[PDB]
Amino acid sequence: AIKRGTVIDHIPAQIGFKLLSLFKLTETDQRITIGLNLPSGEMGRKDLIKIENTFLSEDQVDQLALYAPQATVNRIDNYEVVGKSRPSLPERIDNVLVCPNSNCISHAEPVSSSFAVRKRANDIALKCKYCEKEFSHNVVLAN
Amino acid sequence: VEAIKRGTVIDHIPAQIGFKLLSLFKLTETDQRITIGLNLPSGEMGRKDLIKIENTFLSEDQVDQLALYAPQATVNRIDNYEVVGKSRPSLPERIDNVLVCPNSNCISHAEPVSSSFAVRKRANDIALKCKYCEKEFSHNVVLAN
Amino acid sequence: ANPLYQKHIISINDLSRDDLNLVLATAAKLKANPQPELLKHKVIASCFFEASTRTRLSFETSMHRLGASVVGFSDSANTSLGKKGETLADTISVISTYVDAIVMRHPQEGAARLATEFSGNVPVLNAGDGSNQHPTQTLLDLFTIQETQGRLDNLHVAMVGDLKYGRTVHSLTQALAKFDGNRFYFIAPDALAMPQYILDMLDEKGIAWSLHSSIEEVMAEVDILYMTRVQKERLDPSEYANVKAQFVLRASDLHNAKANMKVLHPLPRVDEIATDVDKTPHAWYFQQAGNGIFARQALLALVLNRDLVL
Amino acid sequence: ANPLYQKHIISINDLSRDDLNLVLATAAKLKANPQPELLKHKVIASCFFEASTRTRLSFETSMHRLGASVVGFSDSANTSLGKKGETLADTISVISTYVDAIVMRHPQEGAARLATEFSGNVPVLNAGDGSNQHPTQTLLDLFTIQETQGRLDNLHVAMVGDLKYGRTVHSLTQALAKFDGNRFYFIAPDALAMPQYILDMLDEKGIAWSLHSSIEEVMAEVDILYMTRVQKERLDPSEYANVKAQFVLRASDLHNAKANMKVLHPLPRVDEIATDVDKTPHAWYFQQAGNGIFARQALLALVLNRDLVL
Amino acid sequence: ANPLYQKHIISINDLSRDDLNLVLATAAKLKANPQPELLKHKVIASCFFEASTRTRLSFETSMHRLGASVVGFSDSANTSLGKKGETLADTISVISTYVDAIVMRHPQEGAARLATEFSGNVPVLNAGDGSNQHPTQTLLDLFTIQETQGRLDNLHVAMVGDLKYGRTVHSLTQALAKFDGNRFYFIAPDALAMPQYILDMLDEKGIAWSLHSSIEEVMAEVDILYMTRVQKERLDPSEYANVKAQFVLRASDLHNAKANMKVLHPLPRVDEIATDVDKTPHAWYFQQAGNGIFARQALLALVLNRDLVL
Ligand SMILES: Nc1ccn([C@@H]2O[C@H](COP(=O)(O)OP(=O)(O)OP(=O)(O)O)[C@@H](O)[C@H]2O)c(=O)n1
Ligand SMILES: Nc1ccn([C@@H]2O[C@H](COP(=O)(O)OP(=O)(O)OP(=O)(O)O)[C@@H](O)[C@H]2O)c(=O)n1
Ligand SMILES: O=C(O)C[C@H](NC(=O)CP(=O)(O)O)C(=O)O
Ligand SMILES: O=C(O)C[C@H](NC(=O)CP(=O)(O)O)C(=O)O
Ligand SMILES: O=C(O)C[C@H](NC(=O)CP(=O)(O)O)C(=O)O
Ligand SMILES: [Zn+2]
Ligand SMILES: [Zn+2]
Repeated sequence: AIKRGTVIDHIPAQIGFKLLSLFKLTETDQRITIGLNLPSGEMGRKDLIKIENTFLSEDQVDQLALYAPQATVNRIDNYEVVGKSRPSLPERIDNVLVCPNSNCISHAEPVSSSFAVRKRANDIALKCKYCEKEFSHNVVLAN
Repeated sequence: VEAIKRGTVIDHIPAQIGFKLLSLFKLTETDQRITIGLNLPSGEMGRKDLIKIENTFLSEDQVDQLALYAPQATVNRIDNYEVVGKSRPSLPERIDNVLVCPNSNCISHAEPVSSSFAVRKRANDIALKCKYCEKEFSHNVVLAN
Repeated sequence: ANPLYQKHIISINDLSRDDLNLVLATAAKLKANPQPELLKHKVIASCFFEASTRTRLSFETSMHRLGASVVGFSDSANTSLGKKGETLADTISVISTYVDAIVMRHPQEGAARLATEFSGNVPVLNAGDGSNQHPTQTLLDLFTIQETQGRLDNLHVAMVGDLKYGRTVHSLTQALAKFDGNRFYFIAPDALAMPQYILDMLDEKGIAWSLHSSIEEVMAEVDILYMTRVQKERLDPSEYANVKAQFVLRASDLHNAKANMKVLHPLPRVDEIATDVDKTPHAWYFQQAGNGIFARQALLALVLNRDLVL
Repeated sequence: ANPLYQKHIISINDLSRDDLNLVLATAAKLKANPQPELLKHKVIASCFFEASTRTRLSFETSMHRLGASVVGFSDSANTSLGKKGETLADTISVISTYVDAIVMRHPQEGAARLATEFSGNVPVLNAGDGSNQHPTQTLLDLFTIQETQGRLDNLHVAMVGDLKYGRTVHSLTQALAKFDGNRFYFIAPDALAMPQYILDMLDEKGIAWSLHSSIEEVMAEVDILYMTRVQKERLDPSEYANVKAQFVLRASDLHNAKANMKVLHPLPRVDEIATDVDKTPHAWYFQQAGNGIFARQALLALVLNRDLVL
Repeated sequence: ANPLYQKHIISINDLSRDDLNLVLATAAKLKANPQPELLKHKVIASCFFEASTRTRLSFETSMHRLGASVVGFSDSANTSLGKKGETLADTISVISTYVDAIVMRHPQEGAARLATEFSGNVPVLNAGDGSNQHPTQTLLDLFTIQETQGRLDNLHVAMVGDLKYGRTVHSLTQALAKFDGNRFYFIAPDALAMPQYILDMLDEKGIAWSLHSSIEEVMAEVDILYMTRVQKERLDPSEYANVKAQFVLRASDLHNAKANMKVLHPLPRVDEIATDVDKTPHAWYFQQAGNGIFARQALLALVLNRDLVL
């Protein structure tokens, strides 16, 4: 158990390591604990990331809803969970994604990528601000 | 961080190296239970990284590959909860597969072969000589895949 | 100020039915009663990074008919973007310090939208961005349909040819779907079908559409037969089997057409419309072209003037 | 079997002083007493993926002098690698089922080494791989230095021009460093300097070398002045300042040259050696080229014939 | 004289089962007991008007193994046909006054047949004519199927890839159809299907064949999986959707393959066979290529030497 910081729980197997990379989580001096392929009651196998004295940026929380929808973000102070929730899905995602339309202007020019995210069971939809094309987030994750 | 019954514990990894080891040698591409502590107190190093991989073992060669990033690490081999083997990485003769030759005109980039470099100590740095093009480089400028 | 004053005109998706009606009403008025000094003292940039005959020339003619001056280029090869490595962002950043509006066509999707991010208070009018949108084509298309049909609702509209890469039909379908009870017939090669996002839009609004492998299937039903060119400069080499027009309209295919049916085509045509069609009463693609003048004048007047009185 | 029987000949760095001496001893013997049928019933591939006059033609001539047949190509454009997208690996995999040895020159460093990994039991002889190695040049070079100087040790050797990209000097320096007491002068533009891996090797063996900015500085003490061409086809555009030869040798620069001194050049030369040098008694680059026959005959004999020649 | 003495070898459709068996019997004999002087005093033209690695080099190697000399060209660009406008007919008319046989590959179908009409008494051997025939590929293919399967009848043979333009499968299918009880599976994109004249021939002989959309469908029953390259240099632009290999064989697809099954490919391959197949025991395309020597030695011997070899 940790005193203060974040525990990202119920991460799908083979996703925990990806999160470490993308959110640059290990680029800190703060103590970190990681469990990969842990046994899970509701999931069977899970990944788990603990980061002391550290909280996810608003950006990272938004990005988490895409990569790991059913994951659990626990906020912790004085050894207690003072905040527990799945990451709130945003309607817009900037910077991190790459439009799969190869003739999109956003590849050649100094602008930040931007997608209108639309939760759409099953696959969540991403519409590019520039080319106006829409894609499954399964396809957009091919950055 | 918690003891394991069977597998490998890579202990005394320098800070900021643990993640590099996981990325480079693809240690997390498995279904075995892995446990990692980053920025743990050492009282020997100040700060250390620690990687535990269950039901998984590393040969002398695989252990030696670590020498380029964690030359003074300790690799513990574990069975029925006991440390049955401790070894320290020694510098390998070669580094294959994981690195990319920085010479753009090297044949290794266009053809179905695996990368390969001879390893040697130069002036307190590590020099890498490509098996194919025979050009030599500081290990710093030889990128990973 | 009028609802379009100082607005960017990028995508039909950003315009309402009332917006489109306003341009059409304004276009009808300017056609009936010219305003040669409406845009006096305006200088407008005409920036075409991609080939054009109708869109550039009608746009520039429109500017002159309203008394504005024109600067720009019909090719990017002699701009600093063409020879000195300049980004499009920077290009727009400087040109928008010179002019009162920017008309732009460009080979990539999104170029116009991007321009709006560097053009500050200077409005950008999208003359075509890759295979995405072509708003002013839709404006003159609507104007033409209205003129010949007396209405923009309860129409039977066939769109034929390259629907995938046809920015013309992307904009037109979205516009007609803002009106009531229109019905669509899509006649296209499988490889060049109307994109799914257009279809989904039609579904959400409860608009009827269907696919057909022949013009004759629907000739007797249609009020508007909208023909398109295969956009060969847009095709992936894998799609090269579709370079030739699959559907070829000839004068004899019109024998069972409704008397008041019009054949439209944003042009240029290659072979998808035979020249023997030109003399039939159904041919209206050149009159359609002509209407680009009044639609584009209308759009320019509304964007650059707070209020018009006519 | 002789030590070189069925061996790949890829890099001088792989050979010992004993190997080099064996080639030269065999060269002397075949020159004195030709053996026109030694490689009777061999068929050898001559595969050049970049330009050559001397290396390919002397190699092929040497094969014929020993009675072997020759198949291959002098450019890749009409191989299946050139037109159908085949890898070098598959190219070697099939050619190695036809022939008794493969001689190859290639524009990418490491190509010969790679070929050895697909050639099975068929020896690969490196006629040059990018800016890396040129072992048979070194063999004929050594033969020529030996002929003209009477020895291969305790020599003063200057190397001039493009040392960075000269596969010739990479191989020759490594080779001369295997003999005792040789001293090197490197005369090169800074951008085209002798690579560090070569310099390190010299240091490690305790061999003296120094850099010089002119030829005249060392003319009085050199036994061998090894001139080189700027390898313009290997230069990055960032290095185009050095395309023109920085050091031009003329007949008048030879005033203070030792009587025994020979001017060598692996060739082709551009202007780094003026034509007026040709008639001087120090000019030996054409003689050097002719020695390629004896060195290359010797190497083929040693690789393809199990017994030492007599 | 043996039945093939002085015969043109243009099309498998012109040869009988007996002819094919004669070549294979002769190939076996020469492989077991080489005859290095059999074609001593022959000079043979090797004339390639399109790219080749295997066919040209194995043919030339075979000529040298039998003691014949070789003249020719590996591309037409520096012939008088290439630069002075000469017809193929006049080219053959003069070359046939020099040499004892002509081996030719050409990008137009029917070129070898035409050559026979101008070559007088000089035999023409077709090394490939456009997308038509490739008889010597078929000979080495048959030799390889025989070596690995122990027979040429009652086999299950799948052919995969570009069947429309593969001269290889045109010739091989016609050849295998001359033996009894073989069954064919054709796995091809619809646009590149096996031509009707081949299918008709199978029907007429009562030979079973079927079309399949996957390799896995037939993997469990095939003795020979004959993979092919998409002949991109022969495709009409209308067929560019098929440039990329539609069927990719990997090591894992071989789980249910019979133990005796061999994977063949006339080569070069692009990606239709993954490199991981190379190490599996079913991979036999390099062995196949090496068999070209024995088949082509046999054919030259039979055509140029009146007696049967022993
Ligand atoms: N001081 C603490 C408290 C909690 N945790 C971690 O936070 C996660 C969730 O905390 P908790 O609500 O106490 O556990 P659960 O009841 O199992 O929550 P859930 O139902 O979401 O699994 C657990 O992995 C726990 O190890 C921690 O690392 N440090
Ligand atoms: N069943 C076990 C046994 C050991 N360990 C780990 O293996 C490492 C070394 O084991 P051990 O020799 O018992 O500890 P030390 O004496 O501290 O070894 P060293 O001096 O090399 O640090 C420690 O990180 C310990 O946590 C483990 O995870 N599970
Ligand atoms: O090019 C087409 O076929 C349709 C359409 N055509 C036009 O706008 C007419 P123009 O290119 O002559 O200005 C377009 O999208 O550019
Ligand atoms: O090209 C040079 O300058 C030196 C050297 N030259 C030769 O080998 C002579 P050639 O290219 O005519 O065979 C080489 O590395 O290729
Ligand atoms: O090209 C092919 O894919 C098959 C076949 N290939 C060969 O004959 C081998 P090569 O072209 O190297 O002589 C051909 O028809 O030319
Ligand atoms: Zn986009
Ligand atoms: Zn390299």
